[PDB]
Amino acid sequence: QVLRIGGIFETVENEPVNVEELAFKFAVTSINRNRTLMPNTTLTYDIQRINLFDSFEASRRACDQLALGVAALFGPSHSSSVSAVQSICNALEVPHIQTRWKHPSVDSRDLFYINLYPDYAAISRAVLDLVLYYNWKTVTVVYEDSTGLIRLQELIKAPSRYNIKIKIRQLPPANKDAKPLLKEMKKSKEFYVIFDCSHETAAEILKQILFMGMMTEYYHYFFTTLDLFALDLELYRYSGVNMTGFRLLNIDNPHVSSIIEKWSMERLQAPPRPETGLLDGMMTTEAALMYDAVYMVAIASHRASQLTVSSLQCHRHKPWRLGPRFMNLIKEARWDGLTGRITFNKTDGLRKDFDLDIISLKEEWKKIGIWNSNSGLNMTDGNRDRSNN
Amino acid sequence: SRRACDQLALGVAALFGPSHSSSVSAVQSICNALEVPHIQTRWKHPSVDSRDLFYINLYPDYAAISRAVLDLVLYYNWKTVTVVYEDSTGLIRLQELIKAPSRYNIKIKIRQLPPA
Repeated sequence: QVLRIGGIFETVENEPVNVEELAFKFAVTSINRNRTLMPNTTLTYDIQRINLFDSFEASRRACDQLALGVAALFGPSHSSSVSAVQSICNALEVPHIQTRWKHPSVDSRDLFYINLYPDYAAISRAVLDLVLYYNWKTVTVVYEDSTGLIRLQELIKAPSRYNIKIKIRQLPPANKDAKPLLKEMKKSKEFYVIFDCSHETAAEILKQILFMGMMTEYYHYFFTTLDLFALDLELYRYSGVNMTGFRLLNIDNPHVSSIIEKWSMERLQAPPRPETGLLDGMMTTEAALMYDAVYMVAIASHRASQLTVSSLQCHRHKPWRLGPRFMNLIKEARWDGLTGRITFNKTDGLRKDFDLDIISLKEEWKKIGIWNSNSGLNMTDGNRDRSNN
Repeated sequence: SRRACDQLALGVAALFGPSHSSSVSAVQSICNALEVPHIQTRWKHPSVDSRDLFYINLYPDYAAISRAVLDLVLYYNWKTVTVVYEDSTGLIRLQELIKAPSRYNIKIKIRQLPPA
């Protein structure tokens, strides 16, 4: 028997396509090569490409795919379509796997909505722990979007129980708006700043800061971004600069290194792709957790029986029998992937027990400490604490 | 959406409601599928990535009331103030209230309510 798995992606088509489709193809091919997962089952898929927006078209493609029928669905990548997608999936008791953060459903938790990505509020506890460790009572935090404040809730309520004073700054959309705010950073002397922003902007934010020349050893810089390796690495200052951040992509265990360098050999064998400043060839978080979700599906299917195709309508409301069984089998699934060990709590399809490795630049790197949701900020290294003649 | 289909088959000039914005997304999906105006009763989260011209909300803007409250608080000139808000959903109306001490020096305190 073979397995049918469905993926719909809404991305711009005036430019070369998204890369996590490539990652999904590599992962499914990889499991098709290895027979240690299922020697009698080979995973198959039909891939459908659509221009972004027009959620009616997303629903139409969902109807097209439901005409055939699969065990799980990937995408859409925008909040508008996923509302109707989850509505119809819940009506059809079809579990839905998604690979990016969306606004959480606090009205009623969908039991068929399963996401693999570390939570904002967990990151908020993490930044609390790191800032308390560095024992700083004056910090200035700036974001560019309404969602960003949700990643910083506990800091916002931090003065309610601490002596901390907070300076909240906002970035208007477009990258030409930071030029003023940096000048007001000149006017009021500050050294302790947090940029809560997507990794898309951090590259040219660093470029602008180095152009103006504010990064020195006077300043302490920290980003909410979860990967510093992917970011542009021009930081080899002999002027002294303090750079700190998180890391989630495991780089030890030479099997993991082998997997990533297979992907790092595959990207380049295809012609060059023009970028914004991000280095092409080192793994991105979303596609990495896509790679992990593929193996979620694989291990889930390793318990299930042979697939049974069904024909239904997207305007009908008759549930399909193996849906509850598959969502249960997903529910008690636990694995070890690139982001670390993944498991799910018994009240939501939200991800838990995230790994957050603190990394700082000093080789112009070094283990400092880790955080987990099952404990606090675990100080692993006491540091060797060099002093020079 | 089945109710929307029923009314569409029957045939009217516009639709009123529903009260909750959860079903409003589906209702607007069908209405602009064939581009018919729909009238909303109260606040709905704006489409902040794509544009709709069919958005009739007769609810006062968050920006208007926020500027009104900033005007009042600056007019009565208290330099030491606290604000209490229901949740993170609460803070969206008074975003700029915590931003105001950039241009000024109000000592603002921030506290969060429980669901109880």
